Order: sequence, then structure tokens, then C-alpha cells
Amino acid sequence: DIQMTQSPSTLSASIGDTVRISCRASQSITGNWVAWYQQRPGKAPRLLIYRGAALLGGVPSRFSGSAAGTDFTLTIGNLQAEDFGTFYCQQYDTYPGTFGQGTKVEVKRTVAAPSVFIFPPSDEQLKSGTASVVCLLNNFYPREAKVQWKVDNALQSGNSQESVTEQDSKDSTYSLSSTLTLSKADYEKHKVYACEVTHQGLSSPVTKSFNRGE
Amino acid sequence: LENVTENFNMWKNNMVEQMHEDIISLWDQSLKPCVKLTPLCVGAGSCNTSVITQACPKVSFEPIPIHYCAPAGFAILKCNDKKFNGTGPCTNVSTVQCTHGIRPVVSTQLLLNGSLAEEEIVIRSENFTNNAKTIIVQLNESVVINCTGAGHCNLSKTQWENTLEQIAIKLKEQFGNNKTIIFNPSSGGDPEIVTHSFNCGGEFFYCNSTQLFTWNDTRKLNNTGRNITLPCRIKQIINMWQEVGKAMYAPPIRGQIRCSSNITGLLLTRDGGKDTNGTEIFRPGGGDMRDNWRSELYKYKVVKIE
Amino acid sequence: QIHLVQSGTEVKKPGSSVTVSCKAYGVNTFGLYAVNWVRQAPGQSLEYIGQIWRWKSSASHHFRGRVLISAVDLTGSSPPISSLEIKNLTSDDTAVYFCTTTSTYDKWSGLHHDGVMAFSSWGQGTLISVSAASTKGPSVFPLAPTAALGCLVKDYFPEPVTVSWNSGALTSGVHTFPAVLQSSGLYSLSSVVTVPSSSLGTQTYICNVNHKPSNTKVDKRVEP
Ligand SMILES: *[C@@H]1O[C@H](CO)[C@@H](O)[C@H](O)[C@H]1NC(C)=O
Ligand SMILES: *[C@@H]1O[C@H](CO)[C@@H](O)[C@H](O)[C@H]1NC(C)=O
Ligand SMILES: *[C@@H]1O[C@H](CO)[C@@H](O)[C@H](O)[C@H]1NC(C)=O
Ligand SMILES: *[C@@H]1O[C@H](CO)[C@@H](O)[C@H](O)[C@H]1NC(C)=O
Ligand SMILES: *[C@@H]1O[C@H](CO)[C@@H](O)[C@H](O)[C@H]1NC(C)=O
Ligand SMILES: *[C@@H]1O[C@H](CO)[C@@H](O)[C@H](O)[C@H]1NC(C)=O
Ligand SMILES: *[C@@H]1O[C@H](CO)[C@@H](O)[C@H](O)[C@H]1NC(C)=O
Ligand SMILES: *[C@@H]1O[C@H](CO)[C@@H](O)[C@H](O)[C@H]1NC(C)=O
Ligand SMILES: *[C@@H]1O[C@H](CO)[C@@H](O)[C@H](O)[C@H]1NC(C)=O
Ligand SMILES: *[C@@H]1O[C@H](CO)[C@@H](O)[C@H](O)[C@H]1NC(C)=O
Ligand SMILES: *[C@@H]1O[C@H](CO)[C@@H](O)[C@H](O)[C@H]1NC(C)=O
Ligand SMILES: *[C@@H]1O[C@H](CO)[C@@H](O)[C@H](O)[C@H]1NC(C)=O
Ligand SMILES: *[C@H]1O[C@H](CO)[C@@H](O)[C@H](O)[C@H]1NC(C)=O
Ligand SMILES: *[C@H]1O[C@H](CO)[C@@H](O)[C@H](O)[C@H]1NC(C)=O
Repeated sequence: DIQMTQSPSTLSASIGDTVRISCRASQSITGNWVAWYQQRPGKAPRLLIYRGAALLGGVPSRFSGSAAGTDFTLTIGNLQAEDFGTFYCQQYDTYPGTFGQGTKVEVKRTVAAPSVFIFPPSDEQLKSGTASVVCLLNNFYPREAKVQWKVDNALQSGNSQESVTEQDSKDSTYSLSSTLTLSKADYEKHKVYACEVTHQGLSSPVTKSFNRGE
Repeated sequence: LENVTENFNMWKNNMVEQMHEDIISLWDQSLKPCVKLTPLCVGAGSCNTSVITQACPKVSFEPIPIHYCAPAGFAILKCNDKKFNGTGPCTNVSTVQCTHGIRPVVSTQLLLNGSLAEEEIVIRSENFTNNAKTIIVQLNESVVINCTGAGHCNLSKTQWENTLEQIAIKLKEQFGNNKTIIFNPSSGGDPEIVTHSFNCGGEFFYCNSTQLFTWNDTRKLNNTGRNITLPCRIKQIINMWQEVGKAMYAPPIRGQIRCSSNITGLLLTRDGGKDTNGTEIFRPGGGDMRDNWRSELYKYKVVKIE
Repeated sequence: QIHLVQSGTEVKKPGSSVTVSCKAYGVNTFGLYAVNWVRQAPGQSLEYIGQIWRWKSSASHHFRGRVLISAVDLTGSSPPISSLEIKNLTSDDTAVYFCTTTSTYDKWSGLHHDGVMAFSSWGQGTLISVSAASTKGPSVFPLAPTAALGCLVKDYFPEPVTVSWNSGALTSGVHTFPAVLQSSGLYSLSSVVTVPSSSLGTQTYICNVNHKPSNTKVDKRVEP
């Protein structure tokens, strides 16, 4: 099958910008049998351009398609609010048709360090036999962030999960949750619980912590 | 056949509207009323009637088959399947020059001289759930029906009895097997819809289709009757199908008007019932000649060149 | 105007089989439009499954022998319909399945190249989630305290749950996170709010949680 490798994985832009997204096919496509789609979070993709450069009926002309050698690129002029989201390229030169991995286009903003908070398990949860420790990172930009869990100073692996909101429509920031889960038994055993966060906005990795029972 | 997968939607097929508009213009230069009345309102409730009086030449309007060939920059795609809902992704599609010869027969309740269903009896519907959407039945074996300006049409009681069965069976095979299927006459409405109306020899026939749609999933009706005889009537003052408004055609004259058409399909319309016990009641329908056209273009779709 | 309307979400046990449907409003006949089915696993890109073109069906290598694709022309009560059957479901079948349509009428169009094509109309998608879990209402736990506070909505199935604060009167500064799927095969999410530290003993905060599949509704007061 033909492989389509898409570039870059994410890019940040402003309203009114011109943006370029590229896709390299693993073989030449003489016929220009390539298509571009947009997908907004929660919705079905929409066809924007087909045959490399042809605009589908109803698609704004600020979208255009181009090709050179094995590379195909989508250009977006005068970037608009409804344009943000994820874009995919597709070859239909040879069976079966295949898609690129996709490109996320998000809103550019000044750097903002997360506000960081940590929540011990509630007494009600402890009563029901489980313990969840939650760390919150609120309203930060850019999205890239690392959070590590330490208990009794020991790095925690495989017992945590993270969740990230969509980029906020009004302040263009992200928020993120990390939840550390363990048995009521181990929770009651150890003393200090710590969330360690690293982010561009932070001159140095910030640690929020507590001692069980304070 | 074309090696690709495409979407089809006979219920939103554009050729239907392109033929319909053609068939109408095929009527404005073949069957011209002595007078044609049509609503004319500004919106202010009050509505004057626009009257038009032209010559009323008696012509024996005999429909000629019509092909539909894509010009250029355009291509027609045909769907291939023994049972195609006509509304979805077709696997065995295939590009064709012109669609099969179609005889634009304008009628209601029964689809005459259309195209039969290859495999078995198929029934399409833009939504069978909606008791408002016409159910287009497609017969796999036509039932000859002969009408005469003498005042009636004869149909085989045998063939029609079978047909209602092989239709009544395809219905429950869509609304629930453990459901009784019944057939009743028109609920009400215009003469053109309440009876099996159609045009023969330029004469607008209005056949009472009660004996064709009063079938109970229990008894029969062949006592002392070999053939079904629908008491038909030719009208001069009719409601137009092309557009809201009446139209008066001149009386009959030819020593004899006669028709022998193939009941190749129907247009049913089950009644809501508001989820009541399995007892779906289907009645004659149609009046929206597009469903007709549809029943013929259900497997086509013209598309722009690439 | 073409609107493709797919059947609703299904939750299916491993080993089971499912059939998803697509009503093609605006489509004349599948004699003129090809149907292509495509799926998208969560946080993943898109993958071709198979097609019906000119009444001829077929499936990609990865799915051959496991999938049946069909289409039928209909009128009146229903538009033309296509369906996709999938046999022997496993966890890696969990994804959003899209039905898709492309007119094949015009050979010169450039939407299609000998059966391989771009997809001009898309359905909303149908989620098929493959799981042995049975329906279960959540537990709700307080996340007690500019300060932050919230609610942990733990161990429910299936999606979704909805969360408001103070019956909807508090919306500014509220973040309700996407659910995560735990190792137990049950979901969990949290909802948080940032508020001024000053009002903490003056103002009341309650999270209203609704899980309709289990008919569960809880109102939890969150206190310092
Ligand atoms: C009748 O219809 C005409 C439209 O031609 C309208 O202008 C007029 O106000 C209506 N009233 C009459 C003349 O009856
Ligand atoms: C379809 O037609 C065949 C004969 O052409 C008939 O034998 C078959 O029963 C029909 N299918 C039904 C019952 O709709
Ligand atoms: C199908 O018909 C039902 C009513 O019979 C209607 O509620 C439903 O919306 C229709 N399908 C669609 C989504 O068009
Ligand atoms: C209809 O007329 C044809 C001749 O066109 C005849 O063969 C057939 O038997 C008639 N059908 C009836 C009267 O049932
Ligand atoms: C019909 O409904 C089901 C089939 O779905 C069947 O098992 C049941 O016995 C039947 N009941 C009725 C409505 O007579
Ligand atoms: C013929 O149709 C009328 C209404 O159009 C109906 O009232 C009458 O009973 C019918 N007669 C027959 C043939 O049963
Ligand atoms: C349908 O049933 C009614 C009452 O059971 C009966 O009067 C009517 O004649 C039946 N329809 C026919 C003629 O098959
Ligand atoms: C019913 O009448 C038809 C002719 O109208 C006849 O062919 C059929 O044999 C009759 N039913 C029986 C088997 O007595
Ligand atoms: C079409 O109708 C005529 C008129 O009765 C009939 O004799 C002929 O056999 C029919 N042909 C078809 C479509 O089978
Ligand atoms: C085709 O159907 C029409 C109905 O309008 C009928 O007049 C015509 O005679 C039929 N074809 C034949 C056998 O002439
Ligand atoms: C279906 O028949 C009637 C519908 O009017 C209803 O009263 C009854 O409860 C249902 N079941 C029976 C008794 O057959
Ligand atoms: C799944 O299909 C395979 C072949 O693809 C067959 O061997 C097996 O019996 C099926 N499994 C079930 C649970 O039906
Ligand atoms: C036709 O067969 C070829 C085999 O190489 C395949 O690529 C194409 O998808 C098929 N088209 C159909 C009928 O789906
Ligand atoms: C369409 O192609 C399919 C796939 O091989 C085949 O099963 C079917 O018979 C074909 N339909 C026709 C007869 O065009």
C-alpha cells in the first residue's frame, strides 16, 4: 500500500496567517490522485480539495492544493476561526486508499504557566476502599507538559492516567488532569505524595505535595 | 461495472427533478387544456385565480420512451444489485451512456409500464418508519390491466391476489413479521389520488381502486369473478399534477379509447396507527409524479467529470 | 442536498457480530453513487474498510472474510440504504465507523480513479464500543479545597455522564475533562472549578452529576 507521511504533527497559528501542511507519498502519483479533509473535534471529516488542486463546491477559496515530486501540500490563506482543527491527506492512486496521520492546527498565544493544585483522596472514597490522588494544571500554554508522581520519593510508573481539555475558545489555554490510583492499603502505608510539573512557562519544575493526614 | 464505491440517494436524486420538469414540458405542447386555473396570491390571503384559455386540440397522447444521456463534463452512474434500497453506498456501480428507455407514464396509485424488479418484489421508502413517506413498491412480475373509455379496466383477480400477497409479505418483512398486513382504499383527498388515475389516449381516466386495495390478511374475493373490473370514469375537469390548479380538457371523441398497461409497481402509504398492535394498514398513494420518475431512476445518478 | 444518516451507537461483547446502517437522503440510486466505509479508532487516523460500487462489493485486505457490505435502492418510506456487517468483534474493532458516498456518474470528474476514490459526503459516524462491561452508575467524590475544587466521577459504564455546577448557575472557570478508560474497563472523569479563596466559606458549591444509562442522578456538596 502507499504510505502517506504527514508534516508537521501540530502547528500553532493566528487568525489571518498563511499556513502550510505537507504530505510525502512513498511512491510517485502521476495522476495527482490526492485529497485533503478537515475534521473538527467531535464531527465527521469534510472533503476540501480533490485531485491535488481542485476545490469542492462550497469550500472557501482561501484553501489551495499544490504538488512537487512526491510531496503534496495544502495551503490556507487568511486563517479563519472555523479553520482550526485537524487536517488529513489521502491518496486514492492505488488500492487501497490511505490517509496521513493528520495535522493539528491550534491557536497561537503567549506563554502561560499552569496554576498547579493537588487533591488527596476524600474520606468518602477511602471509606469505599479506594484512593485516587488528583493533580490539576490549570490554564496553560503551550500544551506540552510533563507531570510525574512521587510517593515516599519513589517515581510512579503505570498507575496513572492523564486527561486534557480542548483548547479554550476564549483564552486559548489548555487544562490538564493527572490521576494517581492505588489501593487503600498502599495509600495508608506511605507519608508524602508529590506532583512534579515541568513546563516552558516555569523557570524550574514545580512540585506540589502533601503529607497524608494533614 | 465500475471498480469504485459511491453514494446514491434516489430520494434526493436530481435526475428525477430534471425529468419531471421535462415530462411537464412534454405535456405543455401535447395536452393543452381549454382552460387552466392556477392560484395567484400576493400573500395577503386573498387569492385570485389566473385563468388561461387556449385551443383544445384532441390529440391521442401516446408516450414515447425517453433516454437520458450525459452530455460532456458529465457521466451517469448506474447501481447494480437485485435488491437496492436506492439510498446508500452502491458496490457494483458502473458508468453508462444513457439510462434505459423510460416511458414517462403519469399516473397515481399504480405505476404503469415501468421497469420490473429483477429478483423479487422490492419496496423502497425514504423512511418506512415515517407514515408520511410514500412506499414505492416494485413488482418483479407485472399485472396486465386493460382500461377502456367505455368505462372500466379489467385485471386478473388471480394475479392481483398473488401480487398483494407477494407485497404483503415484503411489507411485514420490513415492519415486523409478527404483524398483520392489511390493504384499504384511499383515506381521502383529491379524485386523482383517491382513485387510480392516469391518462390514456389523452383522456384522464379515474378508476375506482377499491377492489384492488381491500385485502385482509385472512379472506379472499373471487366468488363469481374471474377478473377484477374497476369502474373507471373519464373526467374533463381535473386537478393538475404539474401544479396546483384545475384544468378543463375537451370531451372524448375517438370512436374508441383503449389501454393495456403493465402494472409494474405501486405507491403505497401505510397509516401511522401511533404504535398500535401489529396491524399496519397500507393504502393507495402517489400523486407526486416524482415518486414515479424515482421508481425508474432509483439506481441512477449523473455526475460531473473529473 | 445529501445527508447521510447512520444508525445509533452500539455496545457489543467480544465475539459478537454487529450491523451498522446508513440512510442516504439525497441519493438517487446506488447505481450512480459508490459507498465507501471508513473507520477511526479513538485518537487515531482514518482507515479504509471496503466499498460497494456499481452494485459490486469488496473489502480491504485487513478486513476480508470478516465483513459484508450491502446496499439496496428504496423509495417513499425510506431513502436508499447501505449496511456494514462485522463478524467476531474484538477490542481493536472499537471505533467510529463512517459511511461515505461519492458520485460515479461522471467518468471525467476526478473524484475517482478506477474504483479507488475520494469521499465527497460523510455520515455523522456510529460508535461501536467493544467491551464485556455491564452498565453501572458512578460513585461521586468531592475534590475539596484563587482556589480550586471539584468532583471525581468514578467507575461508570457506558458513556456519557454530564456534569453541571449549582444547577447550571456556575459556568465561569469550570473545566470538565474527557473521560478516561481505566484498566478495569470502566470510565472515570473529573470536573473542576477555580474560585476566589475569599468566598470559600460564604459560597456553596455543588456538582450535579447525571448518568442516564443507569438512571443515576447525584448532587454532591463540595465543602472545605
Ligand atoms: C386579484 O389578483 C390581482 C393579481 O393580478 C391583484 O393585483 C388584485 O389586487 C386582486 N384583486 C382583484 C382585482 O380581484
Ligand atoms: C419475484 O418474482 C418471482 C417470479 O418472477 C416470484 O416467483 C417470486 O415469488 C417473487 N418474489 C416475491 C414473492 O416478492
Ligand atoms: C425516520 O422516520 C421517523 C419517523 O417515522 C423520524 O422520526 C426519523 O427522524 C426519520 N429518520 C431520519 C433521521 O430522517
Ligand atoms: C388485455 O388486453 C390484451 C390485449 O392487448 C389481452 O391479451 C389480455 O387478455 C387483456 N387482459 C385482460 C382483459 O384481463
Ligand atoms: C413477534 O415478536 C417476536 C419476534 O421479534 C416473537 O418472538 C414473538 O413471539 C412474536 N409476538 C407477537 C407480536 O405475536
Ligand atoms: C368505488 O369508489 C367509491 C369512492 O371512490 C366507493 O365509495 C365505492 O364503494 C366503490 N365501489 C366499489 C367498486 O366498491
Ligand atoms: C376485507 O374484510 C372485510 C370484513 O372482514 C370484508 O367486508 C371485505 O370484503 C374484505 N375485502 C375483500 C373483498 O377481500
Ligand atoms: C377464484 O377465482 C379465480 C378466477 O377469478 C379462479 O382462477 C380460482 O381458481 C378461484 N379459486 C378457487 C381455487 O376456487
Ligand atoms: C406490457 O403490457 C402489455 C399490455 O398488456 C403486455 O401485453 C406485455 O406482455 C407487457 N410486457 C411486459 C413489460 O412484460
Ligand atoms: C404502456 O402504458 C400506457 C399507459 O399510459 C398504455 O397506454 C400503453 O398502451 C402501454 N403500452 C402499450 C402496450 O401500448
Ligand atoms: C389490538 O386490537 C385493538 C386495537 O384497536 C386493541 O384494543 C387491543 O388491545 C389489541 N390487542 C388485541 C385485543 O387483539
Ligand atoms: C469467526 O470467524 C472465524 C473465521 O473468520 C470462524 O473460524 C469462527 O468460528 C468465528 N467465531 C465465532 C465466535 O463465530
Ligand atoms: C475491482 O477489483 C479490483 C481488484 O484489484 C479492486 O481494486 C476494486 O476495488 C474492485 N472494485 C469494486 C467492485 O469494488
Ligand atoms: C457485481 O460485482 C460483484 C463482485 O464480484 C458480483 O458478486 C456481482 O455478481 C456483480 N453484479 C453484476 C451481475 O453486475
